[PDB]
Amino acid sequence: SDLGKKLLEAARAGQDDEVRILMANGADVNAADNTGTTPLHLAAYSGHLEIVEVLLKHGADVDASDVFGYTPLHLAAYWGHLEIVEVLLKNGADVNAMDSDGMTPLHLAAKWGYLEIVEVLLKHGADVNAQDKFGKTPYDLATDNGNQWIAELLKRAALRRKLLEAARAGHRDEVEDLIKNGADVNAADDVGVTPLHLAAQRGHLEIVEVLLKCGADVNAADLWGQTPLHLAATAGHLEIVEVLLKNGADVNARDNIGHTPLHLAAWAGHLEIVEVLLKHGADVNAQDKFGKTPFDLAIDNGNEDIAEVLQKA
Amino acid sequence: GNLVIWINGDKGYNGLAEVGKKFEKDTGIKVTVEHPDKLEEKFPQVAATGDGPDIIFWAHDRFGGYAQSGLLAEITPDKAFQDKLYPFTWDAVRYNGKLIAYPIAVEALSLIYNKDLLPNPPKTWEEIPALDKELKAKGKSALMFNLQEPYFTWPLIAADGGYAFKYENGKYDIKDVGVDNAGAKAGLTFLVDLIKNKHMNADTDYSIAEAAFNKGETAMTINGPWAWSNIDTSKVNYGVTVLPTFKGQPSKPFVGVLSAGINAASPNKELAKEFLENYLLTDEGLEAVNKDKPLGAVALKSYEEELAKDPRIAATMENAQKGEIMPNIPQMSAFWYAVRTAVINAASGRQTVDEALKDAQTGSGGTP
Amino acid sequence: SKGEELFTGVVPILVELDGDVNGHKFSVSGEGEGDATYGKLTLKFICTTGKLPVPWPTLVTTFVQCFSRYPDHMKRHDFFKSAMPEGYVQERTIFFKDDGNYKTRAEVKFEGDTLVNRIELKGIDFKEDGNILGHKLEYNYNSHNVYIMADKQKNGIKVNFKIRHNIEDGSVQLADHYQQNTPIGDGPVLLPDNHYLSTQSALSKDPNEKRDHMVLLEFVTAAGIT
Repeated sequence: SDLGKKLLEAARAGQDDEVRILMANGADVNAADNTGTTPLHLAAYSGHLEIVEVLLKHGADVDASDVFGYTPLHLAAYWGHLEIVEVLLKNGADVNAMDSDGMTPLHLAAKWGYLEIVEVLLKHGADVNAQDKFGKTPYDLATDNGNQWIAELLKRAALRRKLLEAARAGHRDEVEDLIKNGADVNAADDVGVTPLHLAAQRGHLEIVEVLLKCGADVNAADLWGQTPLHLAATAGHLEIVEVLLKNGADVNARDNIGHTPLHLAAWAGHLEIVEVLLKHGADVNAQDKFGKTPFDLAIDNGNEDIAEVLQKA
Repeated sequence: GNLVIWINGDKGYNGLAEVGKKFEKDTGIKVTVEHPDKLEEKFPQVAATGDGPDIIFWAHDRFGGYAQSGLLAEITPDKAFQDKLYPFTWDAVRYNGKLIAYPIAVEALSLIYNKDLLPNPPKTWEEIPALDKELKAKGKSALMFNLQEPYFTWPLIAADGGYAFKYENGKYDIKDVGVDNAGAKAGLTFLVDLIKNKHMNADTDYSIAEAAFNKGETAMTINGPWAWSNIDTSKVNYGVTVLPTFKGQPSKPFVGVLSAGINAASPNKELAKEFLENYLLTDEGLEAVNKDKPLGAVALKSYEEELAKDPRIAATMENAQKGEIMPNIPQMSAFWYAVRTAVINAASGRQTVDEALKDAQTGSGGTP
Repeated sequence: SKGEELFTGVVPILVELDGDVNGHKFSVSGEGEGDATYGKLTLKFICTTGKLPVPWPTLVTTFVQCFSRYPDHMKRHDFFKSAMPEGYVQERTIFFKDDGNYKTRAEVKFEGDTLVNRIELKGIDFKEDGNILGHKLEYNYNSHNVYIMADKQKNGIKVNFKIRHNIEDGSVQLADHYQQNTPIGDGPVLLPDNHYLSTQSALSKDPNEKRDHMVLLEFVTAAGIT
């Protein structure tokens, strides 16, 4: 239609004021021309930030695919418009959308080497393992196009995400394999979680053993001060508690609240762990940020068989 | 004793008459220089078994049809004269291993760029995407050329190994077609990317490409020697250089060689052979017709080197030597239709590249 | 008693809030996971609109009491988990001592496998020299008792508690939380006898985060019945 063409033209031109008048007129936000291009596509490739904000407020299909399969995120990531990428993803943009050739927005950013864009794409869960039509991952495009650093960074981001998913699931053979291929055992996600954190919490004994021998920091602290020993106490994995303690796990390590692994073991109700913790020198007198001993937590939860052993002091 | 010659109006017929009138002064045989419309489609029927012009001027792509019927006389120049012209020019007039005509001028697309916006043009096709953002920063595009017709896009597709019909010793293998090989795919894929990447627009045609570069809106374009008169009217400080290289290979644009064929039913053929050989194909002879209407790049070297002073002409010659001759066989008519639909669909996303090319390979009577 | 079988293990948590305080429009997004078996919340919050006009601690309450640990003998009094997956509405009117007051509505419900807490907020009558707009609150949190009671009229629960917001000078700002929850589902919910919840919270900062954010570890348990 005519009004359709007006909005597409106004988007390419970047006339912020002209769009608002066009939106008040009820102009279809998802109107597409012959090529399937929408006003949101053009504003992204053009680089107009203010228009994208308004178009999304009016319910523009952020995952609209043109005849080639490109989406607004393809162009914004391709043309290096970081502000556009950041806002597009915030509004639910498909971070792993693929065009007719199987190329994700990460493939494009790796070709041109926009580091700052690749980081935000990875942070939002970009499939670095995604394969294009030509059997090339974004890491492959980073190397052929000469961006070797982003290739390394892409390689790293692949292994950590693969490694953490290997520990969480509980595949021993795979964890051993990835470390052979340069997987960083001390790799931590946005959450500060390491493969050891998940191997302990999830209860996979053999995986915990492997990671530790590869230099896994047993006292690794996530953003809440938690340690694999804290997680092993809450979950109640006795063998894991002993293993961590034998490899130098700080038995009086404190999370942000001040809980030791002893507080937590008394919280969930895992007696056998309380004994091992004390056997390895757990300060029974230690209090949390609110002055609560592991004893006070035991009586509050109504598991006095714990308090009885803590009454021993 | 008469000489009737035909030549299109847009070509230099006034200067040709000066050479013809000078020929009348030495042989006493009249030389009529006439420019009638529809001279190409009317020749094969009027003169097959009737009176027709003794000499004809037109692109070689048509002599393939005339030679199929045998309406043009076989010409045989001595080795001394064959060496005056560029070697590759005879291949345009070569049919079934035989020579049909005298090549006069050569035309082939060349890279035309705006020196003001871009003093140093790109030498490789891979440089445009990066350059496009740098120019798009100032509101101007890098490259813009006709995409509807395959004749304008072909040099990039054929750069890496694409070919219409294999040319071997003056004969095309009609069964073998080369619009499906990796070279055409590798090339066209890059073309589609530029459109997919918003570097160009699928709807781009001849007019807006000319208007865009003529108005200074874009910094580069691809066109033949015919658009020069319109650019200099636009007063754009334009230049001409070799087409950029893709995959290390040079772009292969189709070459059109304006040739001069002799009618089979002519009462004076030996004396007519002398006119073309000794009077038209000389510095003074070609200069006369060149003053009327320019011929661009010429087949005769001694006058090309004099025209090589102009880099715009010498540039066209550089592409011609690297480009591919346009086949004169009639099967090209199906080649254009089949290839035109491929670029249009792949450019508009209506069909994938591989699907578009394979449909064109068969459409041109080829086997994948 | 279905609805509680959903909290048996770790459940991801998404939190989106869009609020207004004295015209200082703002929006914030938090993510994480929570384990109701231990009343444990492992969350991180990020302000998407840039800077927060109000201090992070003031919104801790507003930012999923269903994860609160319920002893096996109080499962009859777990109004939150009994309302799932349908969810429950949460309305608060927080009174800041000698300052303005927030007024919140939020729908804590399951959207897919994850739990979400969509929140609306409006704060009014806050002094520019006040402890809120002045960012005079410390970046820390105390332990409190959340007293739950039943409201036979609304088919839901009523909750009232005061919260101590530490001040840098050493004083304290109190925030009277007058809360009212009602179920969204038109089915059976177990309205509990009067009891309370015990909360422990600690606030931290991600060193590798440039945006205005808040990291929060929270432990909650229910008590008051044998």
